[PDB]
Amino acid sequence: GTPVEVTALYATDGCVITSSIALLTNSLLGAEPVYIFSYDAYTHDGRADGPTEQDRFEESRALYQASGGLNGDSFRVTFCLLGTEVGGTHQARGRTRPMFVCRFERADDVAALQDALAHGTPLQPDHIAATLDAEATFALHANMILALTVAINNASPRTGRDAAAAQYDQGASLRSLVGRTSLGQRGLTTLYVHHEVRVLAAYRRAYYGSAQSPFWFLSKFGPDEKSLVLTTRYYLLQAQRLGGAGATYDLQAIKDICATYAIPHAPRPDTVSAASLTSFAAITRFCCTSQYARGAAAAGFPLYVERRIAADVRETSALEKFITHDRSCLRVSDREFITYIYLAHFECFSPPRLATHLRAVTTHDPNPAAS
Amino acid sequence: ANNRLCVSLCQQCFAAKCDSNRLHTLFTIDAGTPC
Amino acid sequence: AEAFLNFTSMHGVQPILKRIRELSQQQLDGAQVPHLQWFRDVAALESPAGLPLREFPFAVYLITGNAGSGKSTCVQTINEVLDCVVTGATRIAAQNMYAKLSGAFLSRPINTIFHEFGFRGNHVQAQLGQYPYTLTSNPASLEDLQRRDLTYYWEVILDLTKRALAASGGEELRNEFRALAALERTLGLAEGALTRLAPATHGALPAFTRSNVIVIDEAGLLGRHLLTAVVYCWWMINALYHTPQYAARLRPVLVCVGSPTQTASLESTFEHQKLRCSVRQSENVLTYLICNRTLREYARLSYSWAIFINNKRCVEHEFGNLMKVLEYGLPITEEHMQFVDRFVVPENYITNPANLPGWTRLFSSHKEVSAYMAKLHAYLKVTREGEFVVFTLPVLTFVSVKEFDEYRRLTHQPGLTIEKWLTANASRITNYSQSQDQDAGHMRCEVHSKQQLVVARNDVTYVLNSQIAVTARLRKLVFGFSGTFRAFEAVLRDDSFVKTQGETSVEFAYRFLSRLIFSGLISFYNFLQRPGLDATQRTLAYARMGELTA
Amino acid sequence: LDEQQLDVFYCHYTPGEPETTAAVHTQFALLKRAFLGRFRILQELFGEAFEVAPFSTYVDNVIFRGCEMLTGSPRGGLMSVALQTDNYTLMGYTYARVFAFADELRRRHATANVAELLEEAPLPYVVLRDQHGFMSVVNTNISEFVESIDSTELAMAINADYGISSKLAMTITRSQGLSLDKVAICFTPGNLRLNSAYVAMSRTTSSEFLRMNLNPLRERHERDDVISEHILSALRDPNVVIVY
DNA sequence: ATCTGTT
Ligand SMILES: Cc1nc(N(C)C(=O)Cc2ccc(-c3ccccn3)cc2)sc1S(N)(=O)=O
Repeated sequence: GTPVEVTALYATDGCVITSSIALLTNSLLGAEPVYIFSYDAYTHDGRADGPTEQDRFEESRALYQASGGLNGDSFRVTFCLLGTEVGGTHQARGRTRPMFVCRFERADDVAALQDALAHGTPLQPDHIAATLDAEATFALHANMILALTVAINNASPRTGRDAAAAQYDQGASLRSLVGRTSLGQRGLTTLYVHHEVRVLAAYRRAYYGSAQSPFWFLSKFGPDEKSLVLTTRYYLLQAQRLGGAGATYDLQAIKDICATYAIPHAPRPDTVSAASLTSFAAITRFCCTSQYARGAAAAGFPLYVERRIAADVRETSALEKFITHDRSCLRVSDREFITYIYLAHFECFSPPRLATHLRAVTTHDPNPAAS
Repeated sequence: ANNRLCVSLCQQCFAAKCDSNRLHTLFTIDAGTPC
Repeated sequence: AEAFLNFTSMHGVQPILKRIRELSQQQLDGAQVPHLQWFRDVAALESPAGLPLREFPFAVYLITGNAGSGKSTCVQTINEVLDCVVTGATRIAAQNMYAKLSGAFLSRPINTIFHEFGFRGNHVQAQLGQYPYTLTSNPASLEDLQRRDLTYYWEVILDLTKRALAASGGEELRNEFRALAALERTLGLAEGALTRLAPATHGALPAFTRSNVIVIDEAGLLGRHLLTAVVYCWWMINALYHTPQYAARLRPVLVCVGSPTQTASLESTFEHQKLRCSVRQSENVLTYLICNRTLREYARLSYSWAIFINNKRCVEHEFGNLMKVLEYGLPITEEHMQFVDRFVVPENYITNPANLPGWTRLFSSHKEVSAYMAKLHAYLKVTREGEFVVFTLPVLTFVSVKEFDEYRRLTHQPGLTIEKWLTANASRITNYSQSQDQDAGHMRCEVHSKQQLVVARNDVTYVLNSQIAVTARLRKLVFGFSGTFRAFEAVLRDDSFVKTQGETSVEFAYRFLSRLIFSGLISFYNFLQRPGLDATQRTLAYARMGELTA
Repeated sequence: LDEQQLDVFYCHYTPGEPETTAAVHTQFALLKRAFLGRFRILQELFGEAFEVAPFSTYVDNVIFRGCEMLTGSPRGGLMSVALQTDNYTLMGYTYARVFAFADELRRRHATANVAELLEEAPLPYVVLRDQHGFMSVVNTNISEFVESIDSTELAMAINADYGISSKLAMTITRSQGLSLDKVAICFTPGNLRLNSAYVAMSRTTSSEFLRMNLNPLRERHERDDVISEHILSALRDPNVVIVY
C-alpha cells in the first residue's frame, strides 16, 4: 500500500541528550539502546471527503489488527522527546518536539521493528545507524548550527585589519563565515569535537524537561493501567495532531473524562511492582503488552472525548444563559439580591444533580453504534 | 450550641465613658450538666 | 469522590482563556511605540521638574475573589495552555505557587516581582516622596497620573535608568539580537527564524524579553505607584536589546489576582530631629483599578472582570451567614449579636499561660506579645512537667565610629548618646519584623579602641524541643540521623530525596548516603541486648548474617 | 557477641574511597542491597518491636550534654538551603567550627574588621531537625545598615543574630498572610474597627476553636463601605463573568 | 496599633 507513519516517544537510561548527539555525529562511543514508551499510527488521508464517525472508527480499528503489529510493508518512524517547539502559533502550545526520522523497508528491519513494537525489546544502535534518513534528519538541526556558530564567533569582529590583503569588508566577515560553514553532519561533528560543553548546554535548553525518571511518569499519568496507557498516548501525541475541541484542556480534566470510559476488564497473570522503577525495561514491557493498546479499545477513546465534552457544554450554556437573564433585570434590596444569587446557583449545581448527570453519560462499549 | 443550653452574664452601665443605653457581655458558661 | 468537585470549575474557565488570548495579540500603531531617546533624555536630568508628558500603553485583566474560593486552578490552566511569566509579591507566595505548579505537571523556578525589574540592595533605604506635585487637568488624563507616579518614586527610577544605560557597554549597542537579524537579512530567510533562538544560546537574558503576559499573584499588598514602574521597566528593556516582540508592536498584559477586602498596604516614614517613626495606610493596585474613573474608562474594566464565589471548607450554617454579612456590608440585626455571644470569656482567662495549651494568641501591639512571652518563659521553669528546658544565647551589633561622627556632623546636634540613638532605631536596623517580640534582657554596650568600634551585646532566651520557623534564606549542612528503622527504609527506598536537590550534586548525594549507610551498621547487637530477647534465634541470626555476608 | 560480633563483614570488607560515577553507582547499589537484606532478616527475626527501635547514625562521633552538642568536626554532608514554609524542631546549639561559613563570610563581606573581631570572639551555631529526621546545622544571620541623608549614603552598623521565630503569639496584621488551627483573640476598646475583626475571625476553618474577650458587634466600631458598594454594583452587570 | 522588597 502506502508507507505507514509512526510517531514514537523514546527514552533511555542515562543522559538522553548526550546519547542522541553521539548517535547523530556518528561518534560511536556513547550510544545506548533506546526504549519506545508510546506511539500512534495513522495513514495519509488522500481524500477530502470527511468520513462519518462510524467510518474512521473502522478504518482505525483495521490498523491494530490483533497483536499490536501494524498492518503494512514499509514504515516511516519519527523518534521524538519532550519539549516545546518555537516559532509556531496555534490555539495552544506544543508538548513534544521531533528528534530524528528513520525508514524501514527491508525484511530484517521490518521484523526488528515489529518485535520492538509488540513485546518491548530495546533497539540496538546498529539498526538506527544503518536506517537513518540523512536528508530529512538534518533539515531540523539547520538553524541551530548557524546560531551556535555566530554566537561562538561573536568575539569582536573588527573586520578592519586593512594591511595589504587583510582589509575585508565590514559585512564580508559574516558572509564568508556563513559561506564556508556546512549545515550538515560535518559542521555539527566539528562543533561537538571542539566545543562540547557549550554545545551540550545550548541543546539542554531547547528541549527543557526531557530527562525524567520512571517514577515521575508513574506518579503523573498513573497509577492505573488503563489511565497510564490511554491518557499518556492521548495527551502527549494525538491531542495536537487531531486538534479538536479537547486540545485546550489540561491533564486533570483528561483524567476525569477517562474515569467515565468504563469498559470490560480481564485480569493479567501479574502486575508491576516497586524496586524495579530504576530502569525503563519493566515499565516498557508492562505497557507494550497491555490489552488497552490494541483492538477496538484503543480505536475509540478520542470519539468519546469529543462526545462527552459536547454533552456537558450543551446543558451548561443554557443554564448560564437563564441565570444571567434573570440576574440582569431584578429590582430588590441587597439582602434579597444576595439570597437570590446563592439560592439559584445552589439549585442549579447541587451535588446530587451532578452525580445524576455523571451517571447519565457513562458508556460500556467502544463502538459508537452500540454505545 | 447543638441541643445544649447557654447562660450568659450581661451588664448595663450609666457612666459617660462606658456607654449607657447599651448592653455588654462579660462571660459565658455551660449549664448542661443536669440534663 | 474527586470527579464532581471539579465539574463546574473546569467548564467556566474557557471564556477567560479566550479573552486573554484575544487581548495579548493586538497590534499598536507606528506612532505610539516609545523610542529609545526618551530614556536617554530622562537619564540626563537632575530634578523631576523637567519631565514632559508621555504615554506608555498597557492592558489589564482582573481576577478577584474570596480567600479559600479556588482561584489557583485558573493560574494552573493558564500556565499549562498559554505562554506567560509567573511571579509573586513576597517569598511565601512565590514558594506556595511553585509548590502547586510543580506538583501539577511541570514548571520552572519562580521569583518575586522585585527581582524581575532589577531591585538591588541599596534601594531598600530610600526616601519616597519629597517634591511637591499638583494635578492640573480637569479629570486628569493618563499622562498626568503617570507623571505623578514617576515623580513619587524618583530615586529608584533614576538609579535604575542610569545603571541600565551605563552597564550596556556605554554607547556600544548590544549584539545579542542584532547580529542574527543581520545574518538572516543577508541570507534571505523567513522573518524571525534566527532571532527567536537567541535565548537558547545565551543563558543570562532577563525574562522580560521572552513574553508579554505577566501574572501577579497577591497584588493587594502592593502600593499603587508600582503599577507604573513595572510598565515603564518593560518598555525600557525591550528598547535596549531590540527584541523580536518590540518589532511587532505588542504591549504588556498584566493579569492581577487577589482579594480586595481582607488585605491592605502600609507606608512608613522617619522624621529626624525628634527621631520618630510614622506609619499610615495607602492605596493598593486593585483599589486603584476599581475606583478610579479614568483608568476604568481606559482599560474597559467591564469586559475584563471575573469573580469567584463559593467557599470550600465551611460546613456550618450560621458561621457562613455571618461571613457573608460581614463581607458584603449588609445591615446588622440582633440574631447575629445573639449568635456571637458563645465565644466570650474573661481576659484573665486568656492571658494565663496555664490555660488553653497549644493555642495561638493574637494581640494588637508589640508590647503585649513581649509581656506574655516573658510570663510564659517564667512559668515554664518552676512549674515544670519535664521535656522542657529553657536556655539563653548571645547576640551582638557593631557600629561605625567614623560614620557616626560624619552623621552627627551632617545632622548637627553635637550632643548625642549611643544608647538613645540605638533605642530610637530599634525597628530599622534589623532584618525581620519579629525582632520586637523576643524575650531579651538588659542592654549593654562597650567601646573597643584600636579597631575604633563600639559593640553592643545582649542575651535572648529560648526553649528546648519546640517548633520554630526560619525567617530568612540561610545555608544549612546535613550531617546525620534518619529516624526509626521503618522511616529510614522508606526514605532510602524512593529517590525523591535525590531529585529535590539540584542536578549538580547527584554523585555527592549518593556518596553521602553511602557513607551514612556504611556508618549505619553495628549497634544491631545493642538492639539484640533487649531483655528477655531469645536464646537460639541469636545463633540463627548469626548464621544467617554470616551466610549473607559471604 | 560471636566471632562475627562486630559484623565481621567489616573486618573482611573494606569499602575504600570512591571513584568515577560508575564505581560510585555500583558501590551505592551494592550497599543498598546489603542494607535491605540485613534489615529484612532482622525484621523477619523480630518484627514490630524492631520496627520502632531507636536509631541514630552520624558521619562522625557526637555527644550530647544537657543542651550542648560536642563533636569532632563537620566533614562531609551535602549543603542545602532552608525554606520559609517548612517546619523544624529546635535541637540545640554547638561550638563546632565550619570552614565553608567562615570563608563565605570573608568572601561576600569586604569588611575585614568585623570578620576579625568575630574570629577573636566566636558565636555558636544552631542544630535543628526537620520533619523526616535529618540533623542540620544552620548559619548565622548578619545584616548591614547604611543610612541615606539628603543625597549622601553612609554605612553605619552591622547586626548579628540567629533569625528564628516562634508561632505561639503574634499581632493581627502579621496574621493576614497565614493560616492557623486554634486562635484566641484579644481586642482593645477605643480603637476597634470592623475590618480587624473580620480579618481575625476568618483564620480558622471552623468555629469550634475560637475565643475572644469581648463582643465586637455590641460595642462601638468604625465602618467604611466603599469597596463593597462597587463589588455589589458589579454583580448586576451582564458583562462580568461569575464562577461558582 | 501596624509589614516587606535585597542571593
Ligand atoms: C442549602 C444551602 N447550602 C449553601 N452553601 C453550601 C453555601 O452557601 C456555601 C458558602 C458559600 C459562600 C460562602 C462565603 C464565605 C465568605 C464570604 C463570602 N461567601 C460561605 C459558604 S447555600 C444554601 S441555600 N439556603 O441558599 O439554598
